[PDB]
Amino acid sequence: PPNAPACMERQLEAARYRSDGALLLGASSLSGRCWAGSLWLFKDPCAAPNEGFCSAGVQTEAGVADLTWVGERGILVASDSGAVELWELDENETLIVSKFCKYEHDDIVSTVSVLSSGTQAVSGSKDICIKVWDLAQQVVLSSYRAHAAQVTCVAASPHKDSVFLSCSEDNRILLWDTRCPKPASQIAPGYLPTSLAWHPQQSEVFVFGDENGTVSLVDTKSTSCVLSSAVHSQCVTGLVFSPHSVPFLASLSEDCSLAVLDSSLSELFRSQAHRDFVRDATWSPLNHSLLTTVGWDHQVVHHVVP
Amino acid sequence: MDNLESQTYEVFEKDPIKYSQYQQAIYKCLLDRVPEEEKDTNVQVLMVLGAGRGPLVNASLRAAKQADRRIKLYAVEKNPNAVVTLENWQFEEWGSQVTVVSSDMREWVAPEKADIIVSELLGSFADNELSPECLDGAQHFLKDDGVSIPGEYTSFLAPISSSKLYNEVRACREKDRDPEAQFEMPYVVRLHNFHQLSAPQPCFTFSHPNRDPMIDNNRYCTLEFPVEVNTVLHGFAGYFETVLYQDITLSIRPETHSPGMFSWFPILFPIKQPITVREGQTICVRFWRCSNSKKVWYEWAVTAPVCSAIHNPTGRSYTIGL
Amino acid sequence: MDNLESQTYEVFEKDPIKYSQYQQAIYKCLLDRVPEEEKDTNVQVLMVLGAGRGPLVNASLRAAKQADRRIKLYAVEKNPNAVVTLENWQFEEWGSQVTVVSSDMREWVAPEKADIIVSELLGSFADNELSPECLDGAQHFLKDDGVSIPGEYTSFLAPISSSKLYNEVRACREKDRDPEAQFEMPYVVRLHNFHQLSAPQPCFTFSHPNRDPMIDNNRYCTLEFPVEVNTVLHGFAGYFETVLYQDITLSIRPETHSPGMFSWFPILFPIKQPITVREGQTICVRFWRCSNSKKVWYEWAVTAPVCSAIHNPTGRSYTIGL
Amino acid sequence: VSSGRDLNCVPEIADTLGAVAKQGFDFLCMPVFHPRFKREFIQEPAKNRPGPQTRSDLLLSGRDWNTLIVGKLSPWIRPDSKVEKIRRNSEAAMLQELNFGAYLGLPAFLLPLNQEDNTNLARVLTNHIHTGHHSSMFWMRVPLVAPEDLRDDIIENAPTTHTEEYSGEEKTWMWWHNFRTLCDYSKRIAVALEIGADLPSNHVIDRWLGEPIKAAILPTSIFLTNKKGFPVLSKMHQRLIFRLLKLEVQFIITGTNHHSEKEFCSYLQYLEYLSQNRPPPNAYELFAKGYEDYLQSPLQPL
Ligand SMILES: Nc1ncnc2c1ncn2[C@@H]1O[C@H](C[C@@H](N)CC[C@H](N)C(=O)O)[C@@H](O)[C@H]1O
Ligand SMILES: Nc1ncnc2c1ncn2[C@@H]1O[C@H](C[C@@H](N)CC[C@H](N)C(=O)O)[C@@H](O)[C@H]1O
Ligand SMILES: O=C(NC[C@@H](O)[C@@H]1Cc2ccccc2CN1)c1ccnc(NC2CCC2)c1
Ligand SMILES: O=C(NC[C@@H](O)[C@@H]1Cc2ccccc2CN1)c1ccnc(NC2CCC2)c1
Repeated sequence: PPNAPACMERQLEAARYRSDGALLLGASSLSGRCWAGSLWLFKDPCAAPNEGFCSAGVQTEAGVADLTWVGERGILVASDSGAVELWELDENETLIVSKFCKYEHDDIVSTVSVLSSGTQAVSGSKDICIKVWDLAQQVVLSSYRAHAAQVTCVAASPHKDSVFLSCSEDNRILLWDTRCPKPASQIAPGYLPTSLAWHPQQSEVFVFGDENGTVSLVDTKSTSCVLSSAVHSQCVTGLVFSPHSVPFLASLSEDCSLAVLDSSLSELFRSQAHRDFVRDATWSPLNHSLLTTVGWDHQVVHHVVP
Repeated sequence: MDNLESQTYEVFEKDPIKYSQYQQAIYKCLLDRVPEEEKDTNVQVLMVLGAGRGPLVNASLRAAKQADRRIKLYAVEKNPNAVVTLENWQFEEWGSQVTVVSSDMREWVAPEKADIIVSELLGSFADNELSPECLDGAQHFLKDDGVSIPGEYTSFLAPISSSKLYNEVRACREKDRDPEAQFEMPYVVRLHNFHQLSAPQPCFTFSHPNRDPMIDNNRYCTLEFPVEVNTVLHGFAGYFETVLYQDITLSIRPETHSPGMFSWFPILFPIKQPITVREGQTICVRFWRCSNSKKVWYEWAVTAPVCSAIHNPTGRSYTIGL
Repeated sequence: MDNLESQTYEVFEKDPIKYSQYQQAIYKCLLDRVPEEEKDTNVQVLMVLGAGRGPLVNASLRAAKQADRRIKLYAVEKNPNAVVTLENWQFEEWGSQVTVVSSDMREWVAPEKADIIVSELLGSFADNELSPECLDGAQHFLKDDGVSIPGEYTSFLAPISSSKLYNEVRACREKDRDPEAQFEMPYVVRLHNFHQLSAPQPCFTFSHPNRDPMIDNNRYCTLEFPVEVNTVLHGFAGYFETVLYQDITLSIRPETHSPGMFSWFPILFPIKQPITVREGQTICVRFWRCSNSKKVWYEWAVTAPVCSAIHNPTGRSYTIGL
Repeated sequence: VSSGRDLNCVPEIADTLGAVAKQGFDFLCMPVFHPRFKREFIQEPAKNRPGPQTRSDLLLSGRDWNTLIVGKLSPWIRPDSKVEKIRRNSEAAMLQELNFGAYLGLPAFLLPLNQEDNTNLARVLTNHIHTGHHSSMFWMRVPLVAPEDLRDDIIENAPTTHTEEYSGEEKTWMWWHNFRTLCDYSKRIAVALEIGADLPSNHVIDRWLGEPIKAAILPTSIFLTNKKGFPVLSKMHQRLIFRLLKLEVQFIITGTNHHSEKEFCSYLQYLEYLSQNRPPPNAYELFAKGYEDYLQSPLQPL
């Protein structure tokens, strides 16, 4: 395709399925001469990561630390440059054009999450700040310095536009509600929280992974993590719930494995297909049994979960 | 024990003859190893043992193009910082032809045997950078008929007079160590204000590969230097000669010095006390190359016209870590 | 790196409990390994790794007679001078039952696997005589179900006050070395005029055999010592406990000290500058066990109530040669 | 004014250096390895990650590495982590980055003091200082006010302390003092003092007097805006700049442009404006110049 680069960078950072079934890929060059990034669209997920078989592709100024779909054509990127950037898929869906590139963070933007309405987004950074964006106005609505160390993860609630979670190296898990004068609420200190995921049906339930490879289930109202499991031998990088009525939970780690857990956090599936850090997992909206993972080993693996 | 800096590799890469001599040696070896009828079917496995930032890798490739022969290259390097340069060059320029290996040649488990092992592990006194020990741990992955470039090297010694250098060594006294340790260690120095008192004589020789049942890198040499002048002995200048392949050689001996070659300066083995030498007297020096599993060192003593103390016993002042 | 003198082996052979404890451990292990029905058909292969002049060899033989079980003995010893005593005793007393081996346990190619490996390579601080490294190089010739006596050992530390010992260490300043090197090294000392400021706490633990895929003998420990007295910190006393087999143990911890056992005196890790400690304050100490392929050492620092300098960084003042 | 630019994103090293030099900066503080490129040293398969591990030394001349580049330790390196695996990988990675900086001959290398316990970080740095032959400076990035003490009061169930804490407010000086005590006053270890939007009380500032401050870190976010839209500093910030100018510190500008209508070199132009408008040297200072903290043995008068 035109404007698309001939080569894809080795370090695959993100993989996101669209409702129709198209695959969004985020990649960075974390070594060699150039430290840039790239965004890719694959209408055929089996073709990934082959550049000559993509629907669309574009080069970003810097690496892609994180990304998210903004509807069906929008792509919101957390950049190494300190910019939050919105990219838009064109009418024919063969080009990826930049809508905005706003440099509001003073260090790497590590995490981005679109709020329930789809009109606003939350970004977290190594600069310790959390910002709330208005996507149409292309501006920052609010800037929050609640944490005392780098923001590791920001996760917008599935159904409440004013509610989100954040975790940081300051060992805090914050529950946010922007309708309060003091918007954050801290929900004994232990291992650092590294990943967050809201339960898709239980509006007050969420899961968190830690640097020690443990996954824990929390109820915001009760404020107690009575359910936990030692899933990984290393840092829990990501947590992704399946699209099922009774969802399964995918947990990805720096130990290079993927694990699929049930409601009681018991293991149903374990995959060691990756030979480097597993960076993202996306469940297929077309086939709910299919789970796609990306890694720093440039592998796009398609898993059949029983 | 230490890793070389980027700028150290940079200056030595500017040597006007070292690399063209290495290229010429590899070129001659390829023609002698594979005939014209086999030029498109026989792929020679070349291993650059201590590749640095890659100049011997380029010399090997240029030699294979010159010989019109096929080669498969391995670039082994223990310095991980130099490995960064090697892996960036392999991705951008060399490709699949060159396999970069980040390892010590003594610990690397090679996936196949080599036809040719190319290395430049030589010191000013030939074996003082532990080329014998490194190549001994690497010869197991060399074919039974395999060639080592260099094939042999010989160190040379010459007695010298220099009151200037004697004073420079004397000024090297440091706190928190033996007050005479500075006289019991060699120095790399571009000798300038001195008097060579007798023609250099060969000291120690090593050959590669070493197919002897009992390999022993320890050495003991007695040298007798005729002196036809009244003078004062202050130390010994050390030089070397190496046979890269057949007639392709390198030398830092003043009489046979390779032109423009600055990659090695001479070595100086001092003596604690200056020794008076009269016309017609003979300077007798004894040198020992010693070792254990952890280190290598030299011991030396003057036995004529007068005895000196044994210098550096047990490597108390100077050792080269293995 | 050094070999023990004849009289050093002689005095320690007079220990009234060390050997009877070792005998009791071997006795219990033999009964648990071979049942009554197999007492005349099953021959257990016992290896004394670091046999010295042979007291653990006699302890093993006495234990086999006590258990009414059959044993085949190997007495491995790296000290060739101690090997003279072993080979003279084997010819005159033991016979074919005991095979004497003059070798390092890390380099010996055993002709068969052992059921039981018996050793006493412990230092005052348990692992400071490199028992972990020696037994790691010896566990390959131990059966998959094989037992190591001792099975585990733990070092203990306690903060101490002693202006007398501080002065003794201070007086150890030597010429031709760093003027404060004496404070960056441990000393074996029968501590007498001192004040233990807090109860000993466990520091480092090692288990044998070590069946982990990645064996790592390096360690890092943070200890917090409650102090209920006004005082001055001068160093740390080091002790150890060992599990020979199950409930058969040895200890030099003052609270659980094995009676009459003089085979180990405590160790003292000094600090360069005395530290004032007030009633109710906590002494925080950090200890590191460090290593490379050539040596092992400790690094230590006080972080509360005040920080000290890191002691012995890179083993600049003290190392235990491998 | 000797000034530097701090950057945590460097897509192309030659383009970036050229861009910062054009802005008027004398040096660039940058990562030597990609800041997000976490590396495994012990467990397979991540340990066997194919190289290169970073970009080549060939991308710049020897002169450029020696004079224009200040290295930065990667943010994921945590030698004092509560997790054993993180402590071990971080030690191996810290030694790797420090030795790569020594390999390039960097004039200085930035390491952070962002928490109270930096014992293992001090131990690893001390080990590096006493290994091999190199003479690079270590700049410890330490803030006047700890991020935990300057956080917005927006956590409903965790309010910020309103009562004064005299010694508690000087806690970052203790982080520095403890680290340099462990490292046994190495002449190679200095301070890179990070200034924030709200200056602490005078006693907190004065704790830094007599300390080896080599650099002062000025985030773009601490700059106020004037009627013309140019970045400026409050009177209290200017007072601290004049104090640091007497110490001849190197000023480092960190963060993105917060005055987007104006060019980036405007933050630097304000610093040189302050430097040009400082009090001129008096008669005493004209002769005493160059003798600052230089020890002289007193003469034997007789
Ligand atoms: N035992 C060893 N294993 C691997 N590399 C080694 C070993 N000993 C030395 N080297 C490397 O060998 C190189 C020796 C240099 N004199 C040669 C550099 C380069 N090949 C040249 O000709 O310029 C250095 O890069 C050393 O790090
Ligand atoms: N790596 C080694 N290989 C063989 N012997 C060793 C090794 N390390 C230490 N030894 C010997 O082990 C013995 C250790 C002594 N503490 C024990 C002596 C004797 N077994 C006893 O209990 O009295 C000494 O004789 C050492 O020489
Ligand atoms: O003998 C030398 N050093 C060791 C010698 O073994 C050296 C070490 C070395 C290291 C890396 C790459 C190649 C080489 C070449 N072999 C030496 C040291 C300093 N300067 C020299 N020459 C100057 C540079 C401008 C003229 C020579
Ligand atoms: O701790 C001691 N030395 C190390 C220790 O590891 C020691 C070393 C050793 C050496 C050979 C045989 C057995 C042993 C026993 N283990 C020690 C040193 C000097 N004297 C001691 N006790 C005296 C002798 C009269 C009371 C003890």
